[PDB]
Amino acid sequence: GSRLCQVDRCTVNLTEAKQYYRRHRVCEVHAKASAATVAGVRQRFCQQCSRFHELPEFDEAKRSCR
Amino acid sequence: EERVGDMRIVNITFSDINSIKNFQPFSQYFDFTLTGPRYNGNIAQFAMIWKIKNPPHNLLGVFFDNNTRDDEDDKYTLEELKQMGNGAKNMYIFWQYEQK
Amino acid sequence: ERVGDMRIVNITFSDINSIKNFQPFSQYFDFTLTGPRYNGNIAQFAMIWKIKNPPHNLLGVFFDNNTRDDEDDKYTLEELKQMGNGAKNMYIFWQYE
Ligand SMILES: [Zn+2]
Ligand SMILES: [Zn+2]
Repeated sequence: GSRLCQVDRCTVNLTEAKQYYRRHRVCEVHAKASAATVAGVRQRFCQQCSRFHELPEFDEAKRSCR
Repeated sequence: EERVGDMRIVNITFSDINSIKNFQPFSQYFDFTLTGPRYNGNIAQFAMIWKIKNPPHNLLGVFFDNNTRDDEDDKYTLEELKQMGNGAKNMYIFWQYEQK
Repeated sequence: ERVGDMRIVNITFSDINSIKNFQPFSQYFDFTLTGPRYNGNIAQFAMIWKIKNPPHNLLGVFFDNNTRDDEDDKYTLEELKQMGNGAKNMYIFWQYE
C-alpha cells in the first residue's frame, strides 16, 4: 500500500516515520535487514541507492551494490 | 580535525539551525524536524537522521558528501565519525556560534 | 591561535550573507564594500580598511578593542596579527571552499 513498507510481508505504516523512510517506502528494520522478500524475490535495501536490489547485485557482506 | 587522508574536514559556523535552512545545497540533507545533531549514512534528501553520541553542546550536524557508513543512534561520537568517511572527500561539520 | 594575550578566532561561514544575522559582527562589517577589510577602531561599520594581498576566501578581520593604524593595501593578514594593540580577540572571517 502507498503508506506502508514495501516488503511483501510487512505492514508497518510509514506516515509517522522519518521522511527518509517514508520517501523510500521502507521501515527502519527492513532498511537494515540482510534480506527481505520484495515483489516476490529476495532483496536487500541498498544504502547507496536507497532502494532494494536483488541479492546478486551485492558483493559479500556489503550493504551497497557494486 | 583538518584532514583524514583524502577527506577534508570543514567546520562551518552559523548563528543557529534556522540559518542553515538558507544554505544551498546542503539544507536538503538536513532533517529539520529532528532534535539533536545528526549525521548521514548515505546521500539522500533528509538523510542526516542518526543521533551523534554525546555531541558538543553547540554541534548542529555532520554531512559526509559521498559514500556510506554505519547508521545508528547514540553510537558514534564526532571523533569516531571523523574516521568513518569511508571514501567521502568532504566532511562538513555544522556549528552554532557561541561567544566566549 | 594566540599572539600574547590576543586570541585569534578563525570562523568559516557558508557565505557573506550568513554574517548578516550574526550578532555582534554584522554591524561592524560594511557590506557596501568589496574585498576583505579590517577595523582601525570600535564603531559601527568600522571594517573599511583594505587588507593587503588577502588570501583566497578571506572575508574580513575584526579586532574587538583598541585602535591601530588605519590604511588601505598596507597590512597583510600576517602583519595584522601583530597589530591587536590590546585587542583581546581578533576575529578572522572566512568563506568555506
Ligand atoms: Zn518493513
Ligand atoms: Zn545500489
